[PDB]
Amino acid sequence: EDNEKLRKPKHK
Amino acid sequence: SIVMTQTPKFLLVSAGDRVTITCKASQSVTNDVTWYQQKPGQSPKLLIYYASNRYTGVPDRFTGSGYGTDFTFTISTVQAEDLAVYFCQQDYSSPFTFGSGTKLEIKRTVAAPSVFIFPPSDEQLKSGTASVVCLLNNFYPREAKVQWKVDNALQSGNSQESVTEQDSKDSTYSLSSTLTLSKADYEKHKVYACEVTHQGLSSPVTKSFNRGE
Amino acid sequence: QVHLQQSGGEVARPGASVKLSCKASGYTFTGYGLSWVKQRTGQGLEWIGEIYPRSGNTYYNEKFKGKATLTADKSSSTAYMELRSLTSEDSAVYFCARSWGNSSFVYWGQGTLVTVSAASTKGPSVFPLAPSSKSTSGGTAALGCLVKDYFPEPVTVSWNSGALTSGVHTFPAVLQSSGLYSLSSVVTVPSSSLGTQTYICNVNHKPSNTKVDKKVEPKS
Ligand SMILES: *[C@@H]1O[C@H](CO[C@@H]2O[C@@H](C)[C@@H](O)[C@@H](O)[C@@H]2O)[C@@H](O[C@@H]2O[C@H](CO)[C@@H](O)[C@H](O)[C@H]2NC(C)=O)[C@H](O)[C@H]1NC(C)=O
Repeated sequence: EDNEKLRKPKHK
Repeated sequence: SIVMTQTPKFLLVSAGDRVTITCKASQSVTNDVTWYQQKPGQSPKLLIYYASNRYTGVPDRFTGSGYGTDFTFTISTVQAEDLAVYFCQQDYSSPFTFGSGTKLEIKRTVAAPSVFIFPPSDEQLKSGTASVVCLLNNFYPREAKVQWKVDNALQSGNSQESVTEQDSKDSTYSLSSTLTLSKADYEKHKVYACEVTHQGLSSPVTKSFNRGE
Repeated sequence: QVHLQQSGGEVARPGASVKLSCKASGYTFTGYGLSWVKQRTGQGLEWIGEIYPRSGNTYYNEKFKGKATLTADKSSSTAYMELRSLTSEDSAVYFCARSWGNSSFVYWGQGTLVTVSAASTKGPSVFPLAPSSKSTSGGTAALGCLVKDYFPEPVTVSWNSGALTSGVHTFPAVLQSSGLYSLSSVVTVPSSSLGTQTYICNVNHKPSNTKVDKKVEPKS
């Protein structure tokens, strides 16, 4: 896994 | 998007002085603010993250603080090597946005330039052009007057100057002035001289050579 | 041991495209999001977009949609950004920066300078600035290399393959009337050492794939 799930809230 | 307003735009301080940079966000960004140091030529270097945490290996003199919209960055005692542009950045939401940057410059005691002159190389003369370089090394402050004389006639219109960034060790500047002539023009004269005026010199200095000698 | 190695500076024609590369080493490429950042020299930094090499998923700054396309190649651990329909406003330095945790730009590449121009690339001529009795001061001598007539920027200069750094000054380029650039790199050394020490400037102009060494000796 990568850190996309961690950083997803920053893109909303 | 979120706007980061960074102030001041420049600082001129002496080694050992304290400096504080401020960054204000257009809306709350909690604590997710990063501070970067960008030295000339280099990529930005992360110093402070989550508003107040030093990155690994960052000296103790760098701190940050803030939560919400107002954030500050502090260098407790500025060192010569801290010459750089510093940036704040909000990492709270996309698009991730930076401040406009603060240029930290150092003031120091007056230093006279050491002056050197270089004739054109024999290799360059083969190509039909002659570049004469006058070098002013490690002086302060930046202001300096360089004048070219060829057979004691003041030159206009055939030279270009370039000054370095401030030195990370001794806070000085260096400057070149390059006189460019065709080979034929170069061969028609004998004495090539650059005359340097600077606050650290008691009187103007001239460095000269004789073509061929 | 994270390292991001970006491709060299390039000229590219207006209206054309250019593809920049960012080769990653020292970590698992698919582990972390990777962004690209634009800097105009002396001005601010702008986030372009982010890609996650595990999935290929991309997120763009709205302003760069239709300008920039981010891709990645797992097999070579390389990230790419292609800029299309180039204009004068696309001339800038472009960085790649790698994420960590939820933080966006923790590890940075060295940057790639893009110059948008229809002019052809031209490698530099390198000439010695020889030490002589006219380049001595307080027992020191100065010497250097003149790096003349290249396009586009940048040129880099090392001395003795990177072993000589103390006292070096490499000047910012000047723009000549011809539209080509010129700079010099200089160093101050002991005047006592001119007969026994060797001083070689190493000039690299990546936009033309030109690498030149020049030994600088005192004038006979
Ligand atoms: C981005 O992450 C930081 C840090 O998160 C913590 O540390 C990580 C290593 C991981 O272990 C996480 O699970 C941790 O929560 C967040 O900062 C923290 O936020 C919490 C509240 O959410 C707060 O109680 C902590 O004090 C904060 N820690 C610090 C050092 O400031 C931050 O909120 C995250 N950003 C976003 C937008 O979610």
